[PDB]
Amino acid sequence: GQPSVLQVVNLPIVERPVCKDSTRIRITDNMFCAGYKPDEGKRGDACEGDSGGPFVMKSPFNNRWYQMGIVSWGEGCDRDGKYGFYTHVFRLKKWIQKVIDQ
Amino acid sequence: DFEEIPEEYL
Amino acid sequence: IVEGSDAEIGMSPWQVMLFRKSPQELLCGASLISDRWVLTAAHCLLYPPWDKNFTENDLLVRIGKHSRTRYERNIEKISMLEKIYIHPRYNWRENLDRDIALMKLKKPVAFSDYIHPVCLPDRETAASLLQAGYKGRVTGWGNLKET
Amino acid sequence: ADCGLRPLFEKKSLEDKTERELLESYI
Ligand SMILES: N=C(N)N1CC=C(CCNC(=O)[C@@H]2C[C@@H]3CC[C@@H](O)C[C@@H]3N2C(=O)[C@@H](Cc2ccccc2)NC(=O)[C@H](O)Cc2ccccc2)C1
Ligand SMILES: *[C@@H]1O[C@H](CO)[C@@H](O)[C@H](O)[C@H]1NC(C)=O
Ligand code: NA
Ligand code: NA
Repeated sequence: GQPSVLQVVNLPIVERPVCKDSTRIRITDNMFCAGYKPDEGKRGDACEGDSGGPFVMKSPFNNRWYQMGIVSWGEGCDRDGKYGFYTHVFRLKKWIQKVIDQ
Repeated sequence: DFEEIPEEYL
Repeated sequence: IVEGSDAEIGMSPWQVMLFRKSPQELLCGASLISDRWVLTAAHCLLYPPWDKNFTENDLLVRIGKHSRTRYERNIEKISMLEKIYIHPRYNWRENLDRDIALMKLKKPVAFSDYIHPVCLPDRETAASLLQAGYKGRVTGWGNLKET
Repeated sequence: ADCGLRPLFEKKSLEDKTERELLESYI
């Protein structure tokens, strides 16, 4: 039930129309969803306890890791037809910079 | 089941 | 993480564990973005419907970890929080809109092979990488299964 | 200014076991 060490999983970003149609919760531009669709075969998803963690991507241009999202919510965990929703970090970057600049 | 952490960390 | 795999050592040096003091338990994951700032989800710190309203003194952040439960002596670093900042418009009433929060560490954390900050994207970075089909990576010490 | 570069990987020019999967998706 609980892992002994840090877990990792790579997941594809999903089209907005699909994210929206997978849930009853109102999606906003400050969110994005990721995960494999039922017919893709592969699985994987964040879950309870992962909350707050990072969704990162490695740039093929400068080879640095960037945090694009924060594990936020989801209906169940790794259910077919459902996806993981993440806070859109860039969309909220002005606030981030405002706080740090203090 | 978390191992105790040093007392210095409150 | 469900249907994932064991992370490699030093694979995610920006991964942070939000640790609850008492009872000593994992609270949430988080990320290191500088020597004194940690990013996490707002609902990890504040969620009135459940009467959750953590204050700086209720928790600690453990950085440089790999093992979930053990105290990784000579590897992990434990910091105390100076201040918590929750997005003023975080919508806990409805859909967790703007689910984001920052935590300033009391003292800067020393970087190492296991402790290093992640970058935050700029417009062009977000625009070019945040596209359907493109894959990102998620990490954490959460449930391996839904139930 | 060294954000995103892992001491045990990029800094040493070593790749982790699945980062290539991410690169491959960025078509
Ligand atoms: N990436 C994934 N999958 N995840 C999941 C968890 C995370 C990270 C953890 N984050 C969460 O758990 C957040 C916190 C939020 C407030 C406290 C509590 O009410 C649970 C609510 N969450 C959900 O995801 C809701 C959906 C929701 C979204 C927005 C506003 C209100 C509700 N899901 C469920 O309640 C059950 O999963 C439903 C359920 C499913 C199956 C069985 C019983 C009940 C990311
Ligand atoms: C959370 O608790 C703090 C400290 O007691 C208080 O100032 C703040 O108003 C509370 N917020 C909510 C939503 O309860
Ligand atoms: Na819908
Ligand atoms: Na799914």
